[PDB]
Amino acid sequence: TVAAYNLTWKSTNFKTILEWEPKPVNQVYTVQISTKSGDWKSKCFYTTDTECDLTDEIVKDVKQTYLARVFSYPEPLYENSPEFTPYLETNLGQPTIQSFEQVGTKVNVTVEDERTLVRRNNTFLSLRDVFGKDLIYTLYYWKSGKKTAKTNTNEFLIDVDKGENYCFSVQAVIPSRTVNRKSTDSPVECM
Amino acid sequence: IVGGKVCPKGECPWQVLLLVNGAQLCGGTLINTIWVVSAAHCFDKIKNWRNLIAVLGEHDLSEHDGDEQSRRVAQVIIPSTYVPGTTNHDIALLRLHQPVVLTDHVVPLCLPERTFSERTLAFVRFSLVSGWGQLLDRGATALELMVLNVPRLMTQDCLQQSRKVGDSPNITEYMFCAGYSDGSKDSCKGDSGGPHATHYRGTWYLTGIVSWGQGCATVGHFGVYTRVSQYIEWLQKLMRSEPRPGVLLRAPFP
Amino acid sequence: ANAFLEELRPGSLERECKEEQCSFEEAREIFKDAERTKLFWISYSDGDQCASSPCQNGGSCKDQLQSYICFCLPAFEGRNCETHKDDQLICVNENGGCEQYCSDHTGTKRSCRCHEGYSLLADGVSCTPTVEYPCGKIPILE
Ligand SMILES: CCCS(=O)(=O)N[C@@H](C(=O)N[C@@H](CCSC)C(=O)NCc1ccc(C(=N)N)cc1)[C@H](C)O
Ligand SMILES: *[C@@H]1O[C@H](CO)[C@@H](O)[C@H](O)[C@H]1O
Ligand SMILES: *[C@@H]1O[C@@H](C)[C@@H](O)[C@@H](O)[C@@H]1O
Ligand SMILES: [Ca+2]
Ligand SMILES: [Ca+2]
Ligand SMILES: [Ca+2]
Ligand SMILES: [Ca+2]
Ligand SMILES: [Ca+2]
Ligand SMILES: [Ca+2]
Ligand SMILES: [Ca+2]
Ligand SMILES: [Ca+2]
Ligand SMILES: [Ca+2]
Repeated sequence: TVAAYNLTWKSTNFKTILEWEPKPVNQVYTVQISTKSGDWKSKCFYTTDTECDLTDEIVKDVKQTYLARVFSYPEPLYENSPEFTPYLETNLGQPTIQSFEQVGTKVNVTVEDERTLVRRNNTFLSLRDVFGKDLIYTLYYWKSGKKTAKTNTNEFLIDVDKGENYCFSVQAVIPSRTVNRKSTDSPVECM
Repeated sequence: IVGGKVCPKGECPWQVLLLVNGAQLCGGTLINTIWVVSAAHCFDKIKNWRNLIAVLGEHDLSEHDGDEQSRRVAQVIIPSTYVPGTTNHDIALLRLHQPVVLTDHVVPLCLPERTFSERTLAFVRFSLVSGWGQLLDRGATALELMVLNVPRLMTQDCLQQSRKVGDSPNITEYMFCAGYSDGSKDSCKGDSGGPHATHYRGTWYLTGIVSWGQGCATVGHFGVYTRVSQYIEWLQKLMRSEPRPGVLLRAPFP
Repeated sequence: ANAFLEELRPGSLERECKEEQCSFEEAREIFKDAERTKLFWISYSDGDQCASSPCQNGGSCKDQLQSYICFCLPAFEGRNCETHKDDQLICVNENGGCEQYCSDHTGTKRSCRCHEGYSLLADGVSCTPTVEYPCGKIPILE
């Protein structure tokens, strides 16, 4: 048998999947995940895939730091994964502009508060529910010269020259972050 | 024990105190009213085999009370593969001359089935190690029973996290590391033979025996305990066996 | 798209990319600028990865750039919600929910057991003491 390698974390909006190599040949795998002081919990028992969904385990506390390891079967051979702190590292999904109404010389741009995989009281918490004040939205717009706006909520109230048309784009952003601080630019919408 | 705390009288009821010629020798673990599990190296320099005593329900070596029960050790069974002075197969099964009385202060630790211990208990992060051993590396021993909660490590991690010491003992499949490498908490010499008890869903089980390690709470090193799971069958067979003439007995392993 | 003579008409996002599929060139004729055109094209042309209906067992698909995310129902998990949480009643999985011992069984379900001095309750997973001082229990705390 061969120990797994290149263990990587694929997480977006808390949908966290651990991947590795190589493509199993006469060997199956079993993953274990835990917090530094917690017990080890097994997942994806004797799977032949080179991935394992750990979303249900990590959403129990997104601010914890998890370690996972992939066991190999023909103590068993294994390989540890990088530590993973959901709250600090999960990528922000692509935003979606929910709408924008004009009011004379101003335009209110609303950013749809997308949902995450974090279950809470039989429901899915939004991006806002989880990050609260740590999440802001930035706006990249132009008179259909660049322009930008920022908001600590899900809406932008900006000034616009009456008559001319505008195009918008937004990015979810967690300023405090060091890595993965911004999501990809949302699709463009024009008034 | 280094970096631990006093085990409140009665909360470490399976702890055994082993004496030789009336002197403190090692720790042990009661697993039933007649048998005690300890470490084989605790007997490397024994000469008066008829002078081994096991004390149950102990707590404070400076004050006697009615919870103490003494029993002559009628037999010390060590694996045939064990070599005095070396680390492998550091286990011993002791038969008491007369059963001890189970009470609120004297209770046996459960000996688990092999697979249960391997597939479940082995992944329970924390476990308790205890004894009247040294409180500091090279320091003096404890008057009151001490206990410490230590985290378990798979050998690959232990090796990777332990700084290579010139020609140090291999951590075999009959061992496992547990403790901290920051030099603050670990068991020690005087705790040898003592239990490494794991708590699982309301019941405590025997998963290890204090065996060896680089000094006591040495930076870059972990404590090493005998992996009891590898001896379940060996122990059960002996406990159903007839007593032998002499005290010392070497039983084949496997 | 381009029909006979329509190109004589000025650009129109609605008429060309909204009410129709528009090539990169047509998009470029509406936005003009290079970056503006690109910022629009990455999403517009990305396609909907959720079109395959990948999220199984009643899951919900959320489209993303060249990928997706499945939101599963409580009793499911996995990238596509393919994993049945109720189909993991094996010993290695949390000791099969057994309080003490667990024994796997090919075909049938796993069976739980107990250590001497205890007995399996009618629930099939719990163990209770059959003696005054069972092993692994601390009297002054019970
Ligand atoms: C006290 C440390 C002595 S030492 O020289 O640093 N380490 C040796 C040792 O443990 N020897 C054994 C005896 C021969 S091998 C079974 C021993 O002392 N065992 C007692 C013991 C118990 C616990 C710990 C610990 N957790 N640090 C250390 C030693 C080993 C074999 O190198
Ligand atoms: C639906 O489309 C996505 C595109 O990535 C593919 O990954 C799925 O397998 C398919 O069902
Ligand atoms: C999308 O989310 C999943 C979990 C289910 O609740 C679906 O009914 C919903 O549309
Ligand atoms: Ca005393
Ligand atoms: Ca057209
Ligand atoms: Ca056209
Ligand atoms: Ca229209
Ligand atoms: Ca048309
Ligand atoms: Ca053109
Ligand atoms: Ca055109
Ligand atoms: Ca054209
Ligand atoms: Ca897409």
